[PDB]
Amino acid sequence: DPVAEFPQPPGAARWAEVMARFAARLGAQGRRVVLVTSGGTKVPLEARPVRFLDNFSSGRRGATSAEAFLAAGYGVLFLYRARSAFPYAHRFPPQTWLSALRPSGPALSGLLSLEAEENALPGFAEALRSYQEAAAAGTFLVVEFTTLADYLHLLQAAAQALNPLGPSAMFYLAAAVSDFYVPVSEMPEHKIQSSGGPLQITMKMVPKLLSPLVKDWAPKAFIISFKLETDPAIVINRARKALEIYQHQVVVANILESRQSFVLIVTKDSETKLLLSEEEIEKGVEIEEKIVDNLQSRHTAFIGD
Amino acid sequence: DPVAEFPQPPGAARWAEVMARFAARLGAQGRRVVLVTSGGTKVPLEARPVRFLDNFSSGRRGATSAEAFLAAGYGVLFLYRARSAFPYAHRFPPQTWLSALRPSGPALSGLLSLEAEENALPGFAEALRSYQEAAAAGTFLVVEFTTLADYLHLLQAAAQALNPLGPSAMFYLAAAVSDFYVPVSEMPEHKIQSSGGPLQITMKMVPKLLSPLVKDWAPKAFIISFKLETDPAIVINRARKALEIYQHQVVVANILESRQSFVLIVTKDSETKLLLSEEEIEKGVEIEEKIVDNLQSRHTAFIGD
Ligand SMILES: Nc1ncnc2c1ncn2[C@@H]1O[C@H](COP(=O)(O)OP(=O)(O)NP(=O)(O)O)[C@@H](O)[C@H]1O
Ligand SMILES: Nc1ncnc2c1ncn2[C@@H]1O[C@H](COP(=O)(O)OP(=O)(O)NP(=O)(O)O)[C@@H](O)[C@H]1O
Ligand SMILES: CC(C)(COP(=O)(O)O)[C@@H](O)C(=O)NCCCC(=O)O
Ligand SMILES: CC(C)(COP(=O)(O)O)[C@@H](O)C(=O)NCCCC(=O)O
Ligand SMILES: [Mg+2]
Ligand SMILES: [Mg+2]
Repeated sequence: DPVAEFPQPPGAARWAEVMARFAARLGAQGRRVVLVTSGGTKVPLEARPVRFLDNFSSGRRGATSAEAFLAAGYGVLFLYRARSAFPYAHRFPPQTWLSALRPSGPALSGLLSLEAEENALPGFAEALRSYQEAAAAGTFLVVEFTTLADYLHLLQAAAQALNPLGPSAMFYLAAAVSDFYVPVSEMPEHKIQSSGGPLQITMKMVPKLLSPLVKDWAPKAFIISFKLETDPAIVINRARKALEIYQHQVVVANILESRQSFVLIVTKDSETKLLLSEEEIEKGVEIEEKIVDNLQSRHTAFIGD
Repeated sequence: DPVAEFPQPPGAARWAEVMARFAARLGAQGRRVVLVTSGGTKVPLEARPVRFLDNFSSGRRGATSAEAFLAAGYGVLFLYRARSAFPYAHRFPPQTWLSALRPSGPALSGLLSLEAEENALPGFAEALRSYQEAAAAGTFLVVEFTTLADYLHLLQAAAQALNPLGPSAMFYLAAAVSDFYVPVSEMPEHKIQSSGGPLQITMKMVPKLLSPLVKDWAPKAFIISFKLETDPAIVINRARKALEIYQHQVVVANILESRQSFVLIVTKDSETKLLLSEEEIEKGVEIEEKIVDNLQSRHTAFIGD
């Protein structure tokens, strides 16, 4: 009903079924399942679009969280912005592997052999192994989106898939979702002309689907949202107001500039600081391992009670 | 002067020098040099930005053109949107190589060995080889941008670097450049609130720097622009008007929906259709090889006359 005015992504019915099969198989083994949403959505201004209003998100938080959930034993349904950061691969950009990998001869017997200095691709072998172990166990399903429209439909299909697991399902909503849009009927047909003067656009508020998600689509699930602010004077109050309005369990609050090194875990009655050490930034650890460790422990208590 | 109101990207002075050294070394060997710009720019709406107005461009046209220019003997200065399509690598996304590559043992003597089914990564060895040959010859310099501000400053620094080569330099301007912006003084300081009603924004026209580029920064260079339209009734007229206004040599015209299979090469007095065959889409060829073949031949005639 609120999602009906947005066009469906290609293959939406096929995706919904694939997601339903994934979750039902993992629930049958007794495993917990998390929907990790990651990256930003965009919205068009024209019917044949050449420009988009895009919410900022590299996808690092989501990708790194998916890795940490996989290592903790969860099944992961990874709903992500196409081309944003991908689990295990995101530490090895194109120029790194293009210059490090070298063929060790021509391909013989249908097999290509490659070599690299280990110190040029640190952790590369462990990345390939982790990804391949998850694919083989069937614990990692990837679903791409691009537009706000694609995201809203796929999020509704994922919630339908996870609703049968009751409290064993977790939603980890890290995606940066467009707050404004132009409805299909008010868009010009063709490219906007820059010689036609300043661009004056009014964009309507996107309906906040966290209400129906929590109340109707997945009412028994353990639901975690993120709250992004730029102003440190107001972030706590804004995170608490989110819980009051939407009635879900936890908010992970963060400030744009410090987001890689600090989050605040906010509930209705408490706040917990998670700050990365001097002795932890050296020994390799990422903030997402500490988030996931706090959340899995909370999820255990939620399932048991 | 028109670029002064935009902030400089980090290391702008270091980049300008690196670019100047690249071009001077290639000109000393007698080689032609092309600036390929690729990907889209974005502009912020807030001083601490969480959202951006982004012009659409995958970077495929630019990446594929850089490959074809390298194979034709040019030196290539590749000014590109960070994370958009990268030469040689763009045919092998993360999930393709994550599942295909496997370690053949632990790393011994500091060397990591890997293998893959050749049919899972077709062309992979030839990609590594081409990239490594260009790095070794010093014919390929990569320069990243993200914002409109970063792009405008780096484009001016590249033009300064290529100006000493006179007619042996080519500009191939495929980047999708923001047409509107919000000046530093009219931006709100903090994240815009979605509960505050519809978003109403007026954005000023970005000044068209193709005029000073052609008239002042690189007046002897062979300059090729792109013209993107969505409406096939008007594209030819718009491409001709661009040449009349900016006074450069060639426009590569294209329609959004058919851009992978068709361009029109437009000059002041002629148009040339470049359409990819049935017998060419099978035998592998891309439209950018046919573009580059038409352009290099034109560049020869421009240098000689
Ligand atoms: N502000 C700018 N400075 C430098 N180059 C630009 C700028 N804007 C566009 N370009 C380049 O100019 C060429 C034309 O882009 P295009 O968007 O088709 O036309 P336009 O001149 O921007 N007018 P419009 O159709 O209103 O967008 C392309 O090669 C772009 O890379
Ligand atoms: N329209 C939506 N539908 C579903 N989830 C959303 C939507 N908008 C935001 N979210 C999620 O809601 C949480 C809050 O996002 P955030 O941008 O901090 O607050 P907001 O509710 O959008 N209000 P504001 O601060 O004005 O943007 C995040 O987990 C987002 O993924
Ligand atoms: C800041 C963000 C996007 C993580 O950043 P990144 O994807 O790791 O660059 C994250 O932690 C978060 O706060 N997500 C909710 C964003 C809210 C919105 O604008 O919809
Ligand atoms: C359409 C485009 C961006 C190539 O697309 P893609 O980067 O290959 O997805 C190209 O051929 C082109 O026409 N570039 C000029 C775009 C003009 C603008 O919006 O600034
Ligand atoms: Mg928001
Ligand atoms: Mg334009």
